[PDB]
Amino acid sequence: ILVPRNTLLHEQWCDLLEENSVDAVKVRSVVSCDTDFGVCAHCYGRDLARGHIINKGEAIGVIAAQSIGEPGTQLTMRESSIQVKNKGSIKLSNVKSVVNSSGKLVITSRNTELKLIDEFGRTKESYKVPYGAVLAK
Amino acid sequence: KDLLKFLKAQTKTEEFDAIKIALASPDMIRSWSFGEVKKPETINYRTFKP
Amino acid sequence: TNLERQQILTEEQYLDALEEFGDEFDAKMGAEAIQALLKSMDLEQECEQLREELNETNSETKRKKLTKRIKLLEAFVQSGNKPEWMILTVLPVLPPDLRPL
Amino acid sequence: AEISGIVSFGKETKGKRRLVITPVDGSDPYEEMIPKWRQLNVFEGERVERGDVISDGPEAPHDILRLRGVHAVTRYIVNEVQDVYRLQGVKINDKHIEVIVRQMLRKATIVNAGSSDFLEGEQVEYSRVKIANRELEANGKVGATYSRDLLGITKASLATESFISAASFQETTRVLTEAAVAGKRDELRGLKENVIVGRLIPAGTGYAYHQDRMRRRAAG
Amino acid sequence: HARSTGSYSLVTQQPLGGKAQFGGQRFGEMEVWALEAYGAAYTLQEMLTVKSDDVNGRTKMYKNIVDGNHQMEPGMPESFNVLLKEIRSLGINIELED
Amino acid sequence: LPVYQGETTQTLQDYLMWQVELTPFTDTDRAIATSIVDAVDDTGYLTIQIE
Repeated sequence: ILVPRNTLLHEQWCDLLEENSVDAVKVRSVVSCDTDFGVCAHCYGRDLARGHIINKGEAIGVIAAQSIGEPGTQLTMRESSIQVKNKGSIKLSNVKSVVNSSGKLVITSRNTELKLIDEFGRTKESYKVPYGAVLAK
Repeated sequence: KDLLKFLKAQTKTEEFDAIKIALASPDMIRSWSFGEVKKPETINYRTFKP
Repeated sequence: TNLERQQILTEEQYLDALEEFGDEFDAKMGAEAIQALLKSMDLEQECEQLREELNETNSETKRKKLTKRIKLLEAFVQSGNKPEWMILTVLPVLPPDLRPL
Repeated sequence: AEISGIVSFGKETKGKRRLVITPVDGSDPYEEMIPKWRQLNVFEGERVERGDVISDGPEAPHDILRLRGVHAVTRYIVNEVQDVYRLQGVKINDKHIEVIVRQMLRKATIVNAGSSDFLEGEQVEYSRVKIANRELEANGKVGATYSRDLLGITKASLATESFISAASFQETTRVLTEAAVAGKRDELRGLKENVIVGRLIPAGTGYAYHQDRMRRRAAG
Repeated sequence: HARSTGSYSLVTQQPLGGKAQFGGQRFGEMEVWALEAYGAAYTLQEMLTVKSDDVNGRTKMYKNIVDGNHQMEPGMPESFNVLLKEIRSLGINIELED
Repeated sequence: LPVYQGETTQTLQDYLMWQVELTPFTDTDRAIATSIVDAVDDTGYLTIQIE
C-alpha cells in the first residue's frame, strides 16, 4: 500500500507515488462528493491561497465561474507514419490478431492502440493503428 | 394617535419569506386598488393640482 | 343545431346560421366568448380523457401534446388559481408616484 | 449502437437511406436506422461487441452522456477543454471543469416512475434523495429507472429553483407568466435571491447566518 | 469627486447621478460577484442597506455614525416595493407571507 | 420615462425636521415640534398661535 483512503496530498506523497510509477489516481471529486447539497469537501480541496482546504460553505463556483470567464484572451473565428520517442514496447491493448500473408499478425479489431514502456509504467505515446495495421516488430 | 407610535408605526419589515408568484382575478384587483380610474386628466395648469 | 360548440361560424356563416336555425346557434365574436369558453373548461373530465387517450392512443405524435394538456391541467389545478383570472376583468390605475409626469 | 453487434447490411432502399439497418441478433436485436451517407465502418466478423463504437462522424454530447456515461464523459469534456487552454497557455484548475459539469448534467431522464412520478425531467439529485428516502426506508421495490441527462447552458439556466432568480435571465415575460400559472414560489433559498432581496446570503459568514436562521426556521 | 450624503432620488431614492450635484458612481457587477467571492456579507449588507436609498436607514445610520453606535438597520429594500407594484401593476397579485 | 430625474427635495419644513431628528427630543417633544412644523407658512412665520 502507498496511501490511506482518506488523505490529502500534502506535499511528500508526490515523490513517493512518483517512485511507485503509479499514474492513475482514483479520487472522489465534484459531484463524486455525495453531499446532498453542493459537494462534500472531501472531494473539493484547497488549491488556493489557503494551502488548507476551503472552509465550509465555500462558494467554489464563485471561485469558479469567472475563473473561466477570465480567459477573455481567447481566439475567434477559428496509418503509415509511426515514430518512437524512446525505447518502448508494442502494447496493442487487445488488438485482434489474424493469419496474415506475411510473417506477422493481422489486426482485425477496430480498437487498436499501442504504448511504449521504456523503464516503468510511464509511457511515451499511444500510436494507435487501424485494422490495416501490420506488426513490423 | 399618541404621535409616538404613529410616528413609530411607519417603519417595520417582516420575514416576507418564500416569495410566491401566481395569477390573479379581478375581485382582488378591486381589493388591492384603493379605487378605480374614471377620467383621463391628470392635473390642471389653471391651478396645478391633482 | 349542427354546429360544434367551438365552431368557427363566419359572419356571413353566422348570419345564415341565425337565419336557418333561428335562435338556436349561439355564435359570438367578442372575447367574452373566450371568457365563457374557458369558464366552461372543466379540468377533471378533460384530464381523465387525456389520461385515457395517452394511455390508450399512443403514437410518435399521440403520446405527445396530450400529456402536455394533462400537465397544464394538473398545474392549473394544484395551483388553485382562478383560470379565468388570467383573462383579467378589473384593470388597476397606475399609482402616479410611479406613473409620474 | 449497442444492440446485437455483428456487422450486417441491407435496407439499402427503404423509408430511410442506404444501409439503414445493419444490426445483428445478438441479445435483443434492435432496429438501428443507419443513413450510411458518407462512409460506413462495417467489418467482416465480430465487427463489434457490447457497447458503442464510432462508425463515422464526430461525436455528439448526448451520445457520450447516454452511452458512454459520465466520469468518462467528464474526462472527454475536460480533455477537450484543457486542450485549448494549453493551446492558449492558460493556467486553469480543472476542479473548475468538474464544477462546470456538475452544473451542466442534471434533470435525469426517467423511463420507470418507480412510485415517484411517471414523467421526464427531474433533478437527478432530487431523484437520488427520493430514491434514498423511499427505497431504503419503505419500498426498495419502488425503483425509478432514470437516465442521467446532460444539459447545455443556454437553457439549463431556466432550470432554476427561485423564480426570483432566473427571472431576468435573458427575459421573463413568459417566465413571469410561468411563475404565475405555476403558482410558483421563489423561496429565497439562493444567493442571487438573497442579493436582490438583500438577506443573509448563506454566503461567506452569511453561510452561518442563514445556518442559524434555518435552525430557527425549522423551529419556526 | 466625492460625496458622503448624496442625493437619494425622488424616484427610487437612487443616487443623484455621477458628481452631477455631488453625485457618485454605480458599482460593478463583475466586481459584486467578486464580492460574493469575498463572502463579504456585511459589506454587501451595508452596500444595499446603508449604501442604498434608505431614508429610514440613512437617517439612523448618520445618527449612529455621529453617535458612535456602529450598526446598520436594513429593513427592506424599496426598489423591492417598486418592482412588487410593477408586478401588481402587471396582472399579478404580489405579496410576501411570513 | 416614468421617472426622468426623479430627485426629491427638502421643502424647508422637512429641512427643519432633518435638524430636529439630530436634535435631542422626546416623544412628546417630537410630537409638539412636528405639529408646529405641520402648520407652517412659506414666509417662515407661524401660521397658528401657540394656543
